[PDB]
Amino acid sequence: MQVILLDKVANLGSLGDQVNVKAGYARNFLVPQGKAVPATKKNIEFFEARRAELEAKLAEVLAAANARAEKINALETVTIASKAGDEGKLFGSIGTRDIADAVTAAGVEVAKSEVRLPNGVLRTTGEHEVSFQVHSEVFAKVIVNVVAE
Amino acid sequence: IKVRENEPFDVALRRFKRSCEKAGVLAEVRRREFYEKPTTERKRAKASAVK
Amino acid sequence: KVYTIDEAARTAKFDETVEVHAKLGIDPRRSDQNVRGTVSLPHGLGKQVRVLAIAKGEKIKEAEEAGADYVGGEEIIQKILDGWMDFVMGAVGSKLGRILGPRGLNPKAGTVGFNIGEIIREIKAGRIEFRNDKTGAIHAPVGKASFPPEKLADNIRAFIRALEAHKPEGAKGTFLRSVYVTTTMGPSVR
Amino acid sequence: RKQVSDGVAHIHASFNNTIVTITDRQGNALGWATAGGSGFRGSRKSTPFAAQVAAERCADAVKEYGIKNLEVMVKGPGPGRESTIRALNAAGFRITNITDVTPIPHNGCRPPKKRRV
Amino acid sequence: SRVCQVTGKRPVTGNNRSHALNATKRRFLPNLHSHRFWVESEKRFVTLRVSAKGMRVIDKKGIDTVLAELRARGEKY
RNA sequence: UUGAGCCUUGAUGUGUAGGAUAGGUGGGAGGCUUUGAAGUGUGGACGCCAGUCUGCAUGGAGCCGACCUUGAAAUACCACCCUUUAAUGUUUGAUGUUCUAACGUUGACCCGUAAUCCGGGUUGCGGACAGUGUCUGGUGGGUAGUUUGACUGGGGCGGUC
RNA sequence: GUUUAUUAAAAACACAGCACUGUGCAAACACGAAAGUGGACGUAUACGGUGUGACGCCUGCCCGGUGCCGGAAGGUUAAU
Ligand SMILES: [Mg+2]
Ligand SMILES: [Mg+2]
Ligand SMILES: [Mg+2]
Ligand SMILES: [Mg+2]
Ligand SMILES: [Mg+2]
Ligand SMILES: [Mg+2]
Ligand SMILES: [Mg+2]
Repeated sequence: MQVILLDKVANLGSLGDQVNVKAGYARNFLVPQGKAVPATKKNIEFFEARRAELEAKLAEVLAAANARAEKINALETVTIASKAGDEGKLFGSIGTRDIADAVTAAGVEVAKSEVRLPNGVLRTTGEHEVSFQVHSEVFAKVIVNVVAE
Repeated sequence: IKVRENEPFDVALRRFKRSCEKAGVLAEVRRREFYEKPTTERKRAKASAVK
Repeated sequence: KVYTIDEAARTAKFDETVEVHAKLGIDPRRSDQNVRGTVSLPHGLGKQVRVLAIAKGEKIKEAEEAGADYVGGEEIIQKILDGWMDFVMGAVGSKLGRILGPRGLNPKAGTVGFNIGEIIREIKAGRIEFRNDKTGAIHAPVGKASFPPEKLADNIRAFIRALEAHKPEGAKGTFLRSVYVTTTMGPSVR
Repeated sequence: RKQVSDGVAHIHASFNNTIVTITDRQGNALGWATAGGSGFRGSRKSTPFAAQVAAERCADAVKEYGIKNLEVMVKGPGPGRESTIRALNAAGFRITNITDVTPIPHNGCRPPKKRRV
Repeated sequence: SRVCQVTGKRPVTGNNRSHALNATKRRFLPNLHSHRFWVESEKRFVTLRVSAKGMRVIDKKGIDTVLAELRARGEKY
């Protein structure tokens, strides 16, 4: 038969292709342990609706889990009111829920665990930098400036 | 029987084989069984080796 | 290629040594392997031949001017008949037999031109072009082709030297064209 | 194919014929030639000469694994028992150890009766 | 009784025709094979005594439909 | 993995006069090798042990042609190949190795159920075999239906149509 | 011992004994379109078939033919 697959399936499958398999394999193994299904045409278009949706649509929505950072370099500077000891060296210090909570709390809304201040993370005043995370490949840089007020 | 001869030579030197087996217990076990007739062979083989 | 690559002759002194050896079928039943009276080709080729005929003391004044050189005389039938290192090539047809001076005992001379009105008539061509290519053992074909003075220009021996497909016996499929020589070798299909 | 260089030359020398086999160490057999298989049949082969030419044929057949040196195990009585070994040495072989393995029962089977000739 | 539950296919009579055209009553049975079928719809194996033709129909139609046919002519499975 | 096709690639020829272990025609009077040769020295190797090829290499630099004979002339070189063979592949089987999930179970167990049937379940053993359907070659007095002539000094035998 | 109930009681059948041959068990083999069942609640010291016929002394030669067993490289050969 033809049959269209479900899971990845070894030396033939893919995850949602239209392979062609010996019926002995389809009945008796694949379809029963629902790893595939009869290509009843009714189905093959059940799959064409499933060829437009999740893919074409929700990847220009991860073009929004990405263009969040088109507003990461268009400000590129938050200040933290953290002072300085005996020579312009932070009396404070700012981490991730400091650089995600002092990022969210404006027009820059990020998820608190989306702010990589590799440690410096942090131990002095003035300008620093950080690695802001929204996508797996597209993060983005800013500039942070712990203001000694 | 065995000679694991060594360094600087090529000759056979196997004069050992005419010290035990070969046609010793070999021309022997080869053929007619014998039985009581060896007795007669080895009886004439002492009458000789007296003088 | 779809036909032949005659630029597939691309270090002798010329690439005339390039041979029309196309294949032909078994003897399954009764069939033979016959090359005509000098196979010409719709190419003139440019061969000023050397033709020796069994002609007379009559046509030694025109049977030598038509893509040839000399013409063996009638006293030189058995005059020049006392040599092994001393002794196309022709034989006029009909009631003219040549076993009394062309039979004994290992060369191939037979086809020429038959003419008792004209020893070189205005239109009597097809001779100064190509030769023969008869039976060898398992098949035939053996000849040559064009030159290092051709291209798809002497590839007219492909539609008129493979067009040379004749009657076959029964249980055969005789084709397999291949030329080239004195460098490399090959061809395509039929 | 393959190569070894260290081997053994087993010679089966009987009365009617003597056979010769060059095996590796693992008794895996690399090339043989026999007295009767080199010509000479009947008494012909029952000779030390036949055994010589057997050894030559044999080398030109196991020199295929470039056998530089080899033990030599000698079985049976009859000619070509030793003369065969001489041809191995000449042929061009490093001739290591020499054994005689001709099997001797501790008086076991009854041997054939006859030979009223 | 050698009958296929899918298609009705039961044995049928005809003749064996020799070379000399002698006829002899004979039968054609169908190609039966009782086969286990996983109905997903009922978390269960239903085994049918089917002809080979039987199965192919069950493929193209789907055991759910085919069984539905059985249940609709009081076929018990 | 292995038998048969099919396709490229590389092997080899001791009929007699003779420079010599000439396959058959055909191109064919120079290609070649420093893109590193002859001939020595072994390696795998075919085999009528007669001798050949070659990768490696020592090497280190010219050999040829009608040449006069031979029914047929060049290891001058190149082809489509036959003698028979040898190797990768492509194709088609077949034979073999595993798996389990079809199917077998006339092992064990659970429930229906106080049941040596049957159904379902679990497990163990097998397993794409076995078995069955359709088709097909062989076999098949086991069964079945029949044939096994007429003339004739009775029939039969012989003979005859 | 058995046998032709009703013209044959026997030298005929059987018989213990013997031999050959099949069968690893879901046995072969038998009744059965089949399920199922005999064989057997047995398991090769068993079960089937076949011939011979206590016992004593014995049982030779022939494998061309016909059966049967084994085999296979070739040749020939079906659906396909
Ligand atoms: Mg009858
Ligand atoms: Mg009558
Ligand atoms: Mg009585
Ligand atoms: Mg009575
Ligand atoms: Mg019995
Ligand atoms: Mg009797
Ligand atoms: Mg007898």
